Amino acid sequence: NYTTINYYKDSASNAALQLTIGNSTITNSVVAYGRWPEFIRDDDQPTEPDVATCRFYTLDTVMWGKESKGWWWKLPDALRDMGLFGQNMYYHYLGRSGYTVHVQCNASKFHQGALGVFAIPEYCLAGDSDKQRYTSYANANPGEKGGKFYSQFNRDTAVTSPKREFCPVDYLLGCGVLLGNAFVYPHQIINLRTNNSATIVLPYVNAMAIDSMVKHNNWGIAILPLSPLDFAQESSVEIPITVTIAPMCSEFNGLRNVTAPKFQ
Amino acid sequence: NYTTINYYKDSASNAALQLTIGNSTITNSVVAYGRWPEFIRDDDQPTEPDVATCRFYTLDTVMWGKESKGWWWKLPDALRDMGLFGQNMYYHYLGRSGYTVHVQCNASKFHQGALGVFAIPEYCLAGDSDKQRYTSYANANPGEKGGKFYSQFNRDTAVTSPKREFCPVDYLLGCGVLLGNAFVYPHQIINLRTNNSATIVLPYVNAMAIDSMVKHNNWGIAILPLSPLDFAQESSVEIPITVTIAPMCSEFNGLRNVTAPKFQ
Amino acid sequence: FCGSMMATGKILVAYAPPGAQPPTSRKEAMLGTHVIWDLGLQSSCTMVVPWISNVTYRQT
Repeated sequence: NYTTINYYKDSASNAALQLTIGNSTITNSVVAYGRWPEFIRDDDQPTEPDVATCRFYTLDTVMWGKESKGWWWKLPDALRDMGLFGQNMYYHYLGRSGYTVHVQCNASKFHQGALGVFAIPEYCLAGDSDKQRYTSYANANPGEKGGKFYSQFNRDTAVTSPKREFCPVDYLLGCGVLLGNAFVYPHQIINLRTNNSATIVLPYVNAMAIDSMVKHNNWGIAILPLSPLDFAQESSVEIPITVTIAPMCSEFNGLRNVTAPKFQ
Repeated sequence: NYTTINYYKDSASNAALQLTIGNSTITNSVVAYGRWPEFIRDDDQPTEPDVATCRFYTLDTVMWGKESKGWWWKLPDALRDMGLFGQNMYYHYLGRSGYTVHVQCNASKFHQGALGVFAIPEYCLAGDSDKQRYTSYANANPGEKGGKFYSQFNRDTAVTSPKREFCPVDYLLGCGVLLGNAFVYPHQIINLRTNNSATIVLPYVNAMAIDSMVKHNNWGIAILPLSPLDFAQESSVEIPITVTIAPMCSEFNGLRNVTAPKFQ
Repeated sequence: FCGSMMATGKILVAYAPPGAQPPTSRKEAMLGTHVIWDLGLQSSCTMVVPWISNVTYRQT
């Protein structure tokens, strides 16, 4: 074989069913990257509410019709005002947690339509102005209500009082990539002719073992209608969509006074 | 010996230094009844914040002078608005906890005076009107501020708008018993010529293993000047007194929506 | 503490991790890490601020 000896001392120089959680119960699931949520490994005492925070919280129901273009949420932003989980978030400097997301949508055998649910790590969205990275904290953290997609890019032509809001586009996924490839991310498809619910399990993903839960969002959830809703020969159709999220294996550290962000 | 046979089947018929807790540190102690706080024995999953609730909270400082007659507080009432302990109290139907009470009062070698600190189980106080047991919930749960004693009984002669307030008397301990016997309860004496602080450890005491923390107070703390304060030949003297309380081995159960009492 | 032997008092020294409003009162400060120091018994106090961070290294 060919001979090789490394000269320098540095390595760089070298040549190259029912699910019950806590006091909540909901009656196949998808695990992101095949990794179940877990606590920090062996390699300041953390606080861990075993059941006061690891349970299912239900968000506000939304309506799906013939003109809906999609919805998106950010985690852990969406759960900032849910029981003691939010209190622990705002009373500590460092936090960590995984999630279990459950999407519910029921219809009849005479309806038709398909929804795509995508879980995206580090889901960064585009703005609505010539200025770059000018979106504000308040607009980037809607909370429980979340946001919506659009079919076109509407530039905010107002220099007097810029809105500083996102302008996602459905077929660009709001980030400049084609929607067809979004299936690279963890995903589920709800087809009304086969099923009525979707489930995803998300572990903690980040470049650090633990990070602030207030200034950084680890996950994004996007729901988009792949096929339009229809029902018999009716002009208008509307059905509800519900989202339920459960924290799992949550840890907090850095206890001090409480944080009170200015949301408008 | 005398002969005896029981006839009936029923038994009744038968003839007869630095202390660190959580993220808090304070630099001899008294244990009430020689019983350290402990969790419920083996004989609905309880929630137990190991460190988010078991730590020292400091109340508002009070002033001791030449005319002060005493102060009193109720537990767990005094800690209803302290961090996550209050949130757990108001988010659960049943609660249990022990306490560690630390009283601080510092002076000089030229001062003189003595304070008596008493921990009383089921500390029931008397009213201020001819009507019996007519005191209101708001007046019976002052909270952090607490209440004060008096040297005489001032009847509330107002039928139009009764105050419905307690009228404790110093030498009657506010309950119709002589103060000299209050040493039957767990107690400490702070004499300015020997020490400057007092410490008591209180276990959970009640007729039930667990009970509501909102409608029932398990402990009362009473501080009374056994000897008047004096300093050299000065007419007026005032010194601060501080109280710090740490919950210990706290359990909660019965999670539902939050309770919001009407305090005035 | 460089006072006289006849002086007495107590102090609270607090450290607060980042993320929230800087403390402006004792009530806010006592919620973070803190130490209580008695001048009369001891003329010197020591407080250890531990390493708590999201990144493994911090910039200078």
